Amino acid sequence: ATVPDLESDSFHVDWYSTYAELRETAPVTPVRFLGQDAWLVTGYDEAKAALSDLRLSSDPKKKYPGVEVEFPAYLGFPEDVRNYFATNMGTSDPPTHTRLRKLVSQEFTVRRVEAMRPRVEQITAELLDEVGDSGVVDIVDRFAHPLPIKVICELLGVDEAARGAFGRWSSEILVMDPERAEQRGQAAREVVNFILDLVERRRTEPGDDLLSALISVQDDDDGRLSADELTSIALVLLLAGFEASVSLIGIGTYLLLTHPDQLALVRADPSALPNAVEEILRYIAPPETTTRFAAEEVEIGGVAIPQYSTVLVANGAANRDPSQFPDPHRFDVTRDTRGHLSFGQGIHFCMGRPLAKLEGEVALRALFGRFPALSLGIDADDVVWRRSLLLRGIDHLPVRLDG
Ligand code: HEM
Ligand SMILES: Nc1cc2ccccc2c2ccccc12
Ligand SMILES: Nc1cc2ccccc2c2ccccc12
Repeated sequence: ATVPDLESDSFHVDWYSTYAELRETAPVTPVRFLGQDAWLVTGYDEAKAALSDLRLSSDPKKKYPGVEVEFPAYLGFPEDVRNYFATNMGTSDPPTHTRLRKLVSQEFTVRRVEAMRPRVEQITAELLDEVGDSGVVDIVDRFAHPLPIKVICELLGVDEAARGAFGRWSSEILVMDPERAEQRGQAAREVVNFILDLVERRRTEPGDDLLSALISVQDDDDGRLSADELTSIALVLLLAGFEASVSLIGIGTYLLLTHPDQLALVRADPSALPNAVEEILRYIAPPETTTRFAAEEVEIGGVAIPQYSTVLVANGAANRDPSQFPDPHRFDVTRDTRGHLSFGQGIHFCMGRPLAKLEGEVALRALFGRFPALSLGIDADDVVWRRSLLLRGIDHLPVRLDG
């Protein structure tokens, strides 16, 4: 048959329609992406099973005989910077993942996150106070973008002076263009340098932030975090922790604005926002696809995936599986969102889930409440989507504040 290319517009224009078509052809199909053959999983059952089957590694630095592990996400990154991006929990298999996650979960506690709420509401308040009450504004550059950035930067004790710039660095990191590869390798290097310097400043100037906390964590038999592991933990938390949240807010803002029916519900019932945040994740999952490597020949949904293959688990596609989520195309704030694969599934489940939801709820509530007549300042079908299978989102969302 025809091997679909993941670069084609079909996967970037009304893409939830092509997914559903492939999912109906074969839930597990071979594909071409970035110049490598891979397997795309677009079925719910298949995706869940895949995230649970541990023969599929999340480790890109594992060497095997006569083969080269190349996770698409690392398009362009020189080896030394790849290792810096891949020496944490999200890119490690047990037992290392096990000790890495245990040491971090010790400080990255629900307590710490709950003690943040007040500042999160304060930061949220300050931003909206600076927009005014009239005209059109880019809700991304003015709200959805800085809020998450101020939050995680405060969490990791980022020096606000020598802060910023990475915002441009991560923008470039989130798109995998086979030609801008060098620009992608250069951005990645910059990020790694900011972090290396960040921790050293932290190593020298203690504080009671999560990062200084991680620098002093220790355990009986599990041990403590080494330099490389620590610098990598900090990087992933700061990057995957702010960008993914930005998508939550922007997408979430767009969605309600275009589904007045749902906005009214959220607006009347307060207890409806926690669930509204969940349907947002389900409907347009930021982590469009997740990557695994077949360390052994695996069988997914009757299909035998050859050993040493690159498996791309399309979380976003799995969320729209009709046999698991009835009428997957109706954005419904009342729906049962239980079982969606946006925070992951299995052992690599998102550690930051409670901080993510803390932001989603606090942000959206403040926005729609202080601006009861908030409107989308552009044709809905004109909203530009980010061509990223790595992290989907909106980079410019113009809204009118007063009317
Ligand atoms: C809208 C919010 C977010 C979404 C949708 C999200 C999604 C995910 C996904 C899909 C994974 C699993 C990756 C895989 O299976 O390969 C994951 C892992 C992780 N997330 Fe998030 N995440 C979000 C926010 C955060 C935040 C705010 C932080 C931290 C500040 C964070 C930290 C982590 C960490 C440490 C992991 C790796 C855990 C592991 O692999 O054991 N996430 N997240
Ligand atoms: N929070 C996240 C952490 C990750 C850690 C390792 C690899 C991917 C992700 C990831 C991928 C898409 C969305 C969010 C995340
Ligand atoms: N921790 C992450 C590392 C990455 C490294 C290279 C490319 C993308 C990501 C990425 C993309 C989305 C979320 C997290 C990450």
